[PDB]
Amino acid sequence: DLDLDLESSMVSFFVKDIKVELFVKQNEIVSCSILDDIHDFSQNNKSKWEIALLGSLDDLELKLNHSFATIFK
Amino acid sequence: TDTYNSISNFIENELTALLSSDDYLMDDLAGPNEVCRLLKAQVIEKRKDAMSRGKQDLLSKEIYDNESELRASQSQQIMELVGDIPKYSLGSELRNRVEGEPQSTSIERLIEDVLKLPQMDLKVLSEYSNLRKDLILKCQALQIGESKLSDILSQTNSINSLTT
Amino acid sequence: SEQLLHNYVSDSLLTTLISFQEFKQQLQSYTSDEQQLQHWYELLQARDARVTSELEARIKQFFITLRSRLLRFLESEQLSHSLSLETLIDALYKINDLLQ
Repeated sequence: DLDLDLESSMVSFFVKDIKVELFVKQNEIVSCSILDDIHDFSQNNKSKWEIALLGSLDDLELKLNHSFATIFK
Repeated sequence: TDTYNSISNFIENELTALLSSDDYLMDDLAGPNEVCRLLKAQVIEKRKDAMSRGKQDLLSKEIYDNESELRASQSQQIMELVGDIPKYSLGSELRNRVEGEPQSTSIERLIEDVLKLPQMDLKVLSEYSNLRKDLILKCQALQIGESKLSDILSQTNSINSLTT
Repeated sequence: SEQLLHNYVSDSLLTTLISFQEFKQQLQSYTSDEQQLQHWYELLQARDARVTSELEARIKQFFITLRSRLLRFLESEQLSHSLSLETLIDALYKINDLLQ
């Protein structure tokens, strides 16, 4: 479940169990964050995922499947 | 810190009470009865208005004033000294790094952040100067990367339309 | 500063405002032996001198302690409001990694 304002700029939703929030100025995603602490996580892995998630809005669907399928393999 | 409690202990009991008790005890030990038990009946009559609490509270006040000018002067001599220029003239993401836990990393900040970073014992000077050089060079490489990728995407659309 | 405390303790001492004359006239009604009363007065000079030098010792020690604690608090404030270059360089390394 996700929350949207009248302009759909702020958003926050759970992919599997972690809070990920996005800020979009326009169609391109300009910011990423991960707001959950699973007790197996390293800070290096945090940076390499948000940077990847940065990009357009249309490739978010393919990237969410690609990035979050490697974690549970 | 409340230095007033410590100073009040020093001038209330450590200084005045000690001298009063020592005077009484030692002059009593000097003996016989009459000489010491009378010679102190005229010390009250001529040291009066010197142990009133209000004016020795003022004594702490004027020692506080002396503290005021000495503290003013040595306050300056320590606080014109600045090691590195203060917080108000630096990048926001730079606080996000130095204080840690940024929770959000992007490219837009860091691009303009390194653009507006000013160049400045030769150890850190040289390494910081060349590292700032390297990073501004890297970000301008990134934006020319936008140039290349955008051109390639448009041309790919052209060639794909022809071939399809 | 220190001289203020010197003046205050000298005012609150016993060795100047108590003179030999009034001492003699106040004692003479009970004991009339001049020599041992002179001895007792001489004892009353020495104790005042020792206690006042001791008072100067305390005031010097307390002044040094005040300088120390005050300077350390002001230094802590300055360090809190000051920036370090090495932490900045460490951050620049991470920025380089992200850009790479």
